[PDB]
Amino acid sequence: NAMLYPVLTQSRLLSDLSGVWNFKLDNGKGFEEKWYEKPLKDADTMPVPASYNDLKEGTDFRDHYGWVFYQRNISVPEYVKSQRIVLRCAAVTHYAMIYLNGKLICEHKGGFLPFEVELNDDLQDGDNLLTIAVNNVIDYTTLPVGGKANMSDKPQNNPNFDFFNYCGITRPVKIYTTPETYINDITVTADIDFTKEEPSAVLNYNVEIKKVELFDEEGTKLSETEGSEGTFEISNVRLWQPLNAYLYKIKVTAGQDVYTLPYGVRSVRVDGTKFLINEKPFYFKGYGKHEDTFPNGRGINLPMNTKDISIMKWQHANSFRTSHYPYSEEMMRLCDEEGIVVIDETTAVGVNLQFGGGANFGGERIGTFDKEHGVQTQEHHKDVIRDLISRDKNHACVVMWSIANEPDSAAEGAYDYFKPLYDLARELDPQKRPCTLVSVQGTTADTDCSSQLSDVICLNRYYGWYFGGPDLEVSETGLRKELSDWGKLGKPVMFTEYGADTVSGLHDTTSVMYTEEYQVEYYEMNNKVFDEFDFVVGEQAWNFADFATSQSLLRVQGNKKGLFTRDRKPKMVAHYFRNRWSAIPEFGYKT
Amino acid sequence: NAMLYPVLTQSRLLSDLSGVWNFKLDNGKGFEEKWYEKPLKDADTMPVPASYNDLKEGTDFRDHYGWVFYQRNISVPEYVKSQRIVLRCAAVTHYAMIYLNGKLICEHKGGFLPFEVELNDDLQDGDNLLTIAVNNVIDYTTLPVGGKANMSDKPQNNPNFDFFNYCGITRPVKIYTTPETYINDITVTADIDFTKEEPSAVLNYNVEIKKVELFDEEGTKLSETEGSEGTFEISNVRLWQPLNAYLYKIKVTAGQDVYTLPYGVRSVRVDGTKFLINEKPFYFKGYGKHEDTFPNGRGINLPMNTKDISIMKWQHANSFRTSHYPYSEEMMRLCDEEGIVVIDETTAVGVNLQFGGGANFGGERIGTFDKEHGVQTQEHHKDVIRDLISRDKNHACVVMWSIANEPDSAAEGAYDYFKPLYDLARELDPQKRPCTLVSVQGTTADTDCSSQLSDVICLNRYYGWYFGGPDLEVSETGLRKELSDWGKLGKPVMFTEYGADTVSGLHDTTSVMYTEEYQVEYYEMNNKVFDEFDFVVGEQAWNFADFATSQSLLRVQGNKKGLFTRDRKPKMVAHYFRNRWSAIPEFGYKT
Amino acid sequence: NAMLYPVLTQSRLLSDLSGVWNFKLDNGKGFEEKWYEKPLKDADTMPVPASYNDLKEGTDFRDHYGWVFYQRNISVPEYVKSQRIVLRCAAVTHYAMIYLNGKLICEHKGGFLPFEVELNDDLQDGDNLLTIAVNNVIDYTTLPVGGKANMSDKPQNNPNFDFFNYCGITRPVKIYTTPETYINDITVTADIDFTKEEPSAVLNYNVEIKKVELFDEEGTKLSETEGSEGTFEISNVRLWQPLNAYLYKIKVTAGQDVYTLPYGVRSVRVDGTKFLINEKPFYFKGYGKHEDTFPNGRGINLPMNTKDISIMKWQHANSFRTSHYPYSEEMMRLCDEEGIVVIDETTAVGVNLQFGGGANFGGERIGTFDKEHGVQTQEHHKDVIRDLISRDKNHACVVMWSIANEPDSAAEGAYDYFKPLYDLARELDPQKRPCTLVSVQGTTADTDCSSQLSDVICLNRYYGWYFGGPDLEVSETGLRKELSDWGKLGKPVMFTEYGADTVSGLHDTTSVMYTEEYQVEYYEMNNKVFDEFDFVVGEQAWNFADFATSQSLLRVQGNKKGLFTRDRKPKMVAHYFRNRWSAIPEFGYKT
Ligand SMILES: O=C(O)[C@H]1O[C@@H](N2CCN(C3=Nc4ccccc4Sc4ccccc43)CC2)[C@H](O)[C@@H](O)[C@@H]1O
Ligand SMILES: O=C(O)[C@H]1O[C@@H](N2CCN(C3=Nc4ccccc4Sc4ccccc43)CC2)[C@H](O)[C@@H](O)[C@@H]1O
Ligand SMILES: O=C(O)[C@H]1O[C@@H](N2CCN(C3=Nc4ccccc4Sc4ccccc43)CC2)[C@H](O)[C@@H](O)[C@@H]1O
Repeated sequence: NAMLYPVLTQSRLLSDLSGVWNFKLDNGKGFEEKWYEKPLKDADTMPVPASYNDLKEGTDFRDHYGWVFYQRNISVPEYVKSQRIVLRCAAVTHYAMIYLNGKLICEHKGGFLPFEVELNDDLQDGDNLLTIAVNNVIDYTTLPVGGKANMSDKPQNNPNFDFFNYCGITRPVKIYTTPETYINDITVTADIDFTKEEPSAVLNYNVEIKKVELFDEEGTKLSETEGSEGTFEISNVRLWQPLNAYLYKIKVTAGQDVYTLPYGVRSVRVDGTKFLINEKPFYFKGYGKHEDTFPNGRGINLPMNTKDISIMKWQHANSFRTSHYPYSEEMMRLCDEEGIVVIDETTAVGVNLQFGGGANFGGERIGTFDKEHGVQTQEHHKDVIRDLISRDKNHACVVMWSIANEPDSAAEGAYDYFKPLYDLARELDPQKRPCTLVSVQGTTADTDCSSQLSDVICLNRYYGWYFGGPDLEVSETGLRKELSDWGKLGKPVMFTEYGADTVSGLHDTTSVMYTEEYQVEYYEMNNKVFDEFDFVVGEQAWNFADFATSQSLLRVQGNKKGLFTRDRKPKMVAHYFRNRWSAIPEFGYKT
Repeated sequence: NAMLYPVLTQSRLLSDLSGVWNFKLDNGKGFEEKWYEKPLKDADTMPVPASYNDLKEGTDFRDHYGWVFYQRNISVPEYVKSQRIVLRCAAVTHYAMIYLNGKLICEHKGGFLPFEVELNDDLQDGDNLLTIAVNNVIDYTTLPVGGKANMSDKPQNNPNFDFFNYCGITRPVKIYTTPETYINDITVTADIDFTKEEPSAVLNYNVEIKKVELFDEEGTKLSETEGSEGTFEISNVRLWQPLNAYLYKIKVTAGQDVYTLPYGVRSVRVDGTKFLINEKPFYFKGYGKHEDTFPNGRGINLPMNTKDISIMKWQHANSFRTSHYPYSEEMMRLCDEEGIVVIDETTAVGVNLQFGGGANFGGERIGTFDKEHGVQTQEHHKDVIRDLISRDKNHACVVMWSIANEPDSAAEGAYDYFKPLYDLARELDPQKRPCTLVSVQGTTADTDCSSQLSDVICLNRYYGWYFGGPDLEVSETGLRKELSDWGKLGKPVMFTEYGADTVSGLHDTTSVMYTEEYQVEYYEMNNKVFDEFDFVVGEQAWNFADFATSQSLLRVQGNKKGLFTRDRKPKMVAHYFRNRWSAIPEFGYKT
Repeated sequence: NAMLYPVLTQSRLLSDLSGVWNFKLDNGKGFEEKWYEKPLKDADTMPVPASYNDLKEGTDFRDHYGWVFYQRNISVPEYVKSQRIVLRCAAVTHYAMIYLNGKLICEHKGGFLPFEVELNDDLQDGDNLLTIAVNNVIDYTTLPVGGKANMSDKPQNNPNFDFFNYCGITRPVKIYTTPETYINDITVTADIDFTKEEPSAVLNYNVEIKKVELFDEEGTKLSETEGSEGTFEISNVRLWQPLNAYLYKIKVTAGQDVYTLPYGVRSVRVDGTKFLINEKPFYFKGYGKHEDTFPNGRGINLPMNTKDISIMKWQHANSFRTSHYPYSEEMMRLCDEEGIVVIDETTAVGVNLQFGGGANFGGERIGTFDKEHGVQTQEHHKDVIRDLISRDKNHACVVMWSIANEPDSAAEGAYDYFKPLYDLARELDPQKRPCTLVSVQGTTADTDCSSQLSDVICLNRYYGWYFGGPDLEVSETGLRKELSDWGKLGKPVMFTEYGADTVSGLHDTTSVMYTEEYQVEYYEMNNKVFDEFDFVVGEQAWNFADFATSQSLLRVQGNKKGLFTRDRKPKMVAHYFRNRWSAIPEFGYKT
């Protein structure tokens, strides 16, 4: 349910278990021989946190099918078993199974959101053998979704999505402590009064448990209130803004336990064809990104996180989307301090069995939401919407939720699949932030169950690449026509993906596809049409940087639609966008 | 003096402070306004650990001169002030100044070796403001050495060495605990009896403090001895080998404190023209490397550390040198588990004022060891040899010490400068491992104070690049002649650097410098001559991968002598070496 | 003396001998064995026209020293010996020696200008063995100048200039015919009357020999005059313009011989700080180029010539300079039709013994114009100014003459060396077009013998590369100061070279030298200062495209200062200039 970001507290420790662990690829005989009971024989080395896929050589290791075993000796002091000892796994991709001294203690499905387990009971005295087994198999029951081919009898994951299936202990595995009665969750909303020309705010609060002090940026304490629930009143409040963050601090002392949380006071609501942040008409400038670096894979990369942010501010972007899964907690906290607008997105990519040849049962092609042969994820999909919104509910950076990336949202079953999730999203988000789903090419205003369920229309369109390339003038005609029609909903339309594979170094004065000149022309065509429609409130390119995918004829050593290379070096287009975004403000570009 | 690697212990905590800290570049008014007393106003963000140089945009930030301020709120629990609270800085580059709540508590010179401070006294109750200031200025008093030009009035570091002056909190800043009477140091040597065809060993031990148990790889406990000093006897001992490591474990319980250490039992001594590991004739296959990745700078990179090791084993290398500074503790422990031969090297690069135009006092060119105007580092140089050997004395991977890289070792003052350091190196190394210094081009057997002080001759030669390029046949003649002469010392000769700048992607059937074909021909010429001399016991290419340097006409976006690119992608030469090293064994290549 | 471009004529044939000839590298015994008498034994193949250097593999072939032998069987019909049979060598680099059936018939020094020989006498009946020997040795007697090192006993050319010493039959070797009394030369000037708002012109003419008809573009015949000398009067004349050429045709029928010549009527004179084409204030937009393509070397490349022109018009350039030698006749005729302003430049590069360490006779460093040990080229230098101006005197494209590229023009002897050449240049150019010399970095207004001899000041400056790089702000200060001072001559100043080596593909958001971002910043800095001075009338970047040079540490597989790669693919800077030159007109940018 509730996962608070572990951070050093007068009440709580925090011991990062990150390092080189023992590691062994599982064969068929891994569990049969209960490798978790005894130290791993003939073991290899593996850093944690990290995707393991690129950290050893050979295709058989990169493309491994199934389980791997991590193992590390753990040891707490007796003088601290007094407090309760929690194990927090920031993320294990995809499915984890945690053993201690040989006994199962936790299982988790879902490889991109945190989970924890309590250790006091089975935590012995001395060096205990911690073993985490990680499974990477994807299918019709996982988010993301594994298919049966590219989007031999040798078992083989086949992603129904266009990124590499990086797995392992993606994010840090820490340990922290907690008074036996402790702060378990905290929720903070903000009603802002833009009536006073010098606006002020009142901050609802509540603390779940099983004394509240407010400070400003510099540590200036300002007010205090007692108890579980209550309120705060701030006048001349410093509003969190895009590219101009301000974080108040919040100290919740309750019993022998105290936790601090940064918070930004910020308004967001949609109003006709206008996305309004602090009651001003916003325009998204940014991109769809990945957690993808070398050689960490999906592994958390704090230096790259900061370098990416620096490149955004250098480029005059203001937002990105957590395509196609929730990002690290550290990244979220970082865009809080840095003032980056996030579109927080779930792991629900590949809910769409039209990709490739799909799957044919009884010779008949199976539809996405066929209830016997199609996707079997809505239960898991709901837990994801639950854990995600619980984890990130307080981040001022989060301005909206993306429930799915390119689902078969114009097919039979789609509305009935997505309605309970949209409902759960608006039910659980204390700030009632707008929800959306990113619509695959092919859908229309009429046919897209997004046209009703979603507060904002988010399109992934590829006119001038997949559709119309290399003829950019013909493709522009296509883009205007489809874009016009979307205006008939009187909702905000924004593009969450559009791009063109571009191999850094390829050029021609008379451009062809894959060259840097073509990439720039492609975006000039699209951006020209975007500017013609005052209900278009955002442009986010795909992708921020080149990233790794499964191999196919259509993937030139990964996805090459980045504006920057995988090591964040600009392509010519990166300087095109920097110059365009320099003349487009965060607020009032449309009005 | 003694720095043991902090790791979770039944007796000791370990709380990694790594994360995004507050950060501010210092102007002239930083200390005058005592920024350490109050939280940093108008502050920026910066991950730790990491070099800060590449993590924000703009030359003024990359090329910053002077101080920067890191700042993080810290907080321990009262239920633990019982134990002593230590702050361990794995490395701060170059000069650190640690404040707590506004009061100085530690200073350190030397940016590549660990130091600690005790916190109990000034560690208050609640959230304490931790501030670390970092200085990057280099000169004639620092190791490495800063010069006065490339190797305006605007203050400017000018490295007297060919890598970029990456600074910041390079390595992790952790906190661990310790019973008020604790294990402060541990030393373990090994006398091995190769008389028994099934060799066995006795392991001297000693514990400095202010119960010893032995286990094997799997945790099998084998023996026990009590007290500070003592011994162990192992028969049919499993010897740590190159590319075939075996680590025993060692559990030292003393009082309420217990620490475990991995140890590999291994022999090393030189014998005429033979470098002998476990009394067998070794041959170094590997490279000189850097701690250099993007965007971490010199910052510790555990995933790359493991990926590098995988590439070595893939390439059939067996060794590298910590050019030109001690590497992270984690890396050292890793080559212990992985069986990689290390040449542990100090920060003593640029002890050589002949680089560039040098410096001219009174119009006369200043010699390196001029006692009034030359280098002023021998005092610091000794502390480095002290801290380094103390830190890494137990690593089986360490096979030798490099006291300096390319000092002016054929100049007046050189012997008198290096003798006390060589002496201190052999005095302090409990295993009496061979010592050397890496000799710059130009020195001869006759003129090099290395010919007497050093157990092994380590050459950085560039015949076919700087010297003779592009004429490889003329250059080969030069290399044979100089290499012949070195054979007259009857000592082991090995090359620690040789290479050719190569821009990945450049090619010609008829090669020119900077192409991949030239790089391969260059190494074919050199390697041919190396094979002609049975006293040559090692080949280590410069460099393992492309890395960043200061800008100059001669540096094509860094140093391009890597066999791999900065993101570890092979150049054609990498496959040349893989194929050559496949047919060269670790032992008996020479005999 | 006079070389008219051979073209099919009712009076004259033209048989192109271009093809695969026999070819043999000369060893020491080539002439001793009179290989020219008998067909080449053990011969190789070689296309003509072409530089031979890159057309076979191996450094010994590329870096060959001395002579090579071309050989082709020739054969004319008897029914045509009636007319006189001429052999025209468009260019042989450097020194040629033409044999026929074994007998010497011609010698030529100078590898970039046409020469001919008459064949009737020694032209037998049947298949005659034509043999051309080509020498590539350069030294203090050749233009360009060969030095004694980079700018073993094994003989070796060492260019005193920064391009590769490509040699062979660079340009076509044709045969044409001629009535025994024939048109040998033609000269046409134009006095233009800009008094009439609808300007008109009178065209002086003269024909040297040993009927004149005028047509317009479409073949419209307009007027006629008889005899050797005479005149033409044209009203409402269509003026040849930059980027808007108009070529009249001219049919000179004299006896049994008739030749046609295209001509553009165009005015050029300098007036204070103004370069005036057709009495309007011109501004050069373009570059310094090379005749350099793969694999032709310096060999003529008509398709690239046209592709280059297309790229100029695409980029909005209007001019280039024939750095550093006269280009092909075909190229000149092409910029006539295309309206490209040419700066016609001689082979006089490397008249400057300060490059490198120079040469030291008697231990004393030899000055450039030292009359016993220095350059010995002024005699040859005059013949070059003679042949060049004779060849290209009628090309409307030629707007100016460059007598030398970067001579030691601020040294003792310089004025006395250049005065007789400047004089000869103005004496021989019927149109009295302005003359200049391109000034190496280091010279000033005061010290440059160009400040007096030259009508226009042409600078090769590298502030922000060689001088000041990577500090572009410091370098800009330097450039303004030197540029200011040049304004004190009240003459037109233009830059004929400025640039920065840039390896296509290298990038950083925070730029370093050799990246594409640095190249663009470099030109932004320079171009900013150029715009501050209304006496600056031209910007020509070095270079149009990457080109081949001798190997050295400072040459990353050739010269990388091109805006385009060697295969004419744009670097990012090419699009920077295209966008800047789009807003700068050909006329009136300054006024
Ligand atoms: O274009 C992109 O790279 C991004 O856009 C979207 N895909 C969704 C699917 N479709 C096409 N893609 C793929 C993807 C993987 C392998 C092969 C293809 S063949 C193809 C052929 C014609 C038209 C379309 C496709 C559109 C692109 C995803 O949301 C995002 O994951 C992906 O990265
Ligand atoms: O060649 C390498 O890249 C490595 O080898 C060694 N240097 C030592 C010095 N010298 C030359 N170098 C440099 C280095 C930096 C800037 C400029 C130069 S100009 C030069 C010109 C002619 C001969 C030699 C040089 C040899 C190389 C160092 O030990 C190691 O730090 C360095 O990385
Ligand atoms: O920069 C360019 O590439 C062009 O500009 C001009 N040279 C003239 C000489 N000098 C430098 N050059 C060279 C050239 C060849 C080899 C090595 C060098 S080291 C150097 C070091 C510091 C300052 C200058 C130089 C200026 C550049 C020529 O006119 C043109 O031939 C050449 O191509």
